[PDB]
Amino acid sequence: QYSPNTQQGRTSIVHLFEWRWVDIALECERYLAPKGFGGVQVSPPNENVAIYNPFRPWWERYQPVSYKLCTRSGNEDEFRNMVTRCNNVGVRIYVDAVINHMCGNAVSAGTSSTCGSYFNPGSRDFPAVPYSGWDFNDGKCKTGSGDIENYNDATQVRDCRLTGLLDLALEKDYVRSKIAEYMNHLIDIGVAGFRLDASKHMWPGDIKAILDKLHNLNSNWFPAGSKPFIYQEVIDLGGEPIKSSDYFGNGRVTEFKYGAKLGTVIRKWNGEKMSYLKNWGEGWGFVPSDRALVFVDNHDNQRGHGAGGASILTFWDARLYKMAVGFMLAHPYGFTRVMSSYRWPRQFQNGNDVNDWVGPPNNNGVIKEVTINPDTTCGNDWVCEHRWRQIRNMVIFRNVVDGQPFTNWYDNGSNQVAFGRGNRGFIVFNNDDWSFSLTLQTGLPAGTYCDVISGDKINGNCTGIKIYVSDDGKAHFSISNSAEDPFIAIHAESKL
Ligand SMILES: CO[C@H]1[C@H](O)[C@@H](O)[C@@H](O[C@H]2[C@H](O)[C@@H](O)[C@@H](O[C@H]3[C@H](O)[C@@H](O)/C(=N/O)N[C@@H]3CO)O[C@@H]2CO)O[C@@H]1CO
Ligand SMILES: *[C@@H]1O[C@H](CO)[C@@H](O)[C@H](O)[C@H]1NC(C)=O
Ligand SMILES: [Ca+2]
Ligand SMILES: [Cl-]
Repeated sequence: QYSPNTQQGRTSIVHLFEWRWVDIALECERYLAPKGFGGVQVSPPNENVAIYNPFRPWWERYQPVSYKLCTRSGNEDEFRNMVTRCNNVGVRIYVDAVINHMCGNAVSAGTSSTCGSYFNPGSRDFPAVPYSGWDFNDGKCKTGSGDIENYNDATQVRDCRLTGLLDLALEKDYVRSKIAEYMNHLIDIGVAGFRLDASKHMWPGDIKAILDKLHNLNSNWFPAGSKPFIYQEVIDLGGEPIKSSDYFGNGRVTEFKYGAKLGTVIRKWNGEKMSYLKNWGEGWGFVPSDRALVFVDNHDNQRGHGAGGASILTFWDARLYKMAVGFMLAHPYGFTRVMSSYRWPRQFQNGNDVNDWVGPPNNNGVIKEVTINPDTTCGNDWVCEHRWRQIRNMVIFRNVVDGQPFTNWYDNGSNQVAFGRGNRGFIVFNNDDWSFSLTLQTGLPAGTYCDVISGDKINGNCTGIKIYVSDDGKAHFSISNSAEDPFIAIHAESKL
């Protein structure tokens, strides 16, 4: 479960949210491979309901119709082409597996699906799988509505419909088998692992039973006996009976407390300050590092659709976002996932975004290609956070310091902190409303290092800030609170 199966040295995966297969494949070859990214989490590759009201919202992909690899991102041939091209370049693919449910019970019957498959939610008929009434929890769920109504009852959270979504009877070997058939088809294609959507809504034992039916990774790309990477999405902010710890026997779990807390800290809410990050990790009530999948924001909470609150930092908060991501990437806790999104017309009304449903950039419903600008940014409204110099260099920073311990922590008792990773890297943050100018112990060998936040090491020179480490590991750092990026990061590979 617990190993990403990334190519030794690569320590992060990027969520290319709503990206088409052809675009990801190209991205693997032209960027992800050279820039050292470990892998890519793709949007659900299985056929979903085509929702026209509202117009093709991103969430329509979380409403399965069948397991055919046929979506707005592409067909099976295009999917396999992507997985092959990415794998050949040492970049892995992780599937967002929507296996807890099919579509909303209120969806009209017909062929309004991404591959034209017929389906009848009212009669529990999904002939493309095939699933029937006997494959759903309608008779198992004990709530008066048939939907999840109270999260204090761990049973209904698993047996009832999540927001009306037809709940599959995962206890049945047949259902478990159909899911494994889908997942094994993906594995044999070359996928390295999966994001198990809505795992909180599935019994740990049912997930286990499904996992027991999965093959090992494709032996053409991975060593024999490689088990697929499994990260279960379990939204657990505490306060509820269901604990993500119940799922440790299956693989890793998403640690949503990570981004929720990091956001409150960086935004300085409730008296929170960066100096408190000294004991970041399990010390904050987080799951064990080796069982955590961390991220600042995800596809849900970046638009207020999951959990984390208004504290979640997103690309909209570029400056603070870059700092949060940088902290995350520098800190040894958990396996890191970088978000990559698309811009949408956020329109807040009475405290909520009325356009939180808006799907990816499109022309009449057809997702737009990802275009690359000369400055390496993306066009067509794709944000491409993973391409931002500050984020991309921190992804590399993580690879360079991999395995090194958390050391040489410094803090001013307020919001100016710093720490290193063994003798391979050092990072400094200034989130106070005043300047930071001080000599700190870096733990790095003497020399001149390029700050990878403000610049890059190119042709034996630094394009941005330069840091001079003395013979007794010390270096002077100066960061104004008005600096473009109020943080500096240096490592073994940015040394001149
Ligand atoms: C009547 O309820 C409707 C809702 O109003 C409508 O917004 C939508 O619900 C949307 C919901 O708002 C979205 O955040 C998203 O919700 C999914 C999240 O993206 C995903 O990360 C998740 N993790 O547990 N669980 C959800 C199911 O996979 O996908 C569902 C299904 O598309 O479909 C429901 C059923 O038709
Ligand atoms: C670094 O840049 C300077 C000019 O600013 C140049 O003299 C020097 O040769 C460059 N170093 C390398 C290794 O190219
Ligand atoms: Ca369920
Ligand atoms: Cl997630």
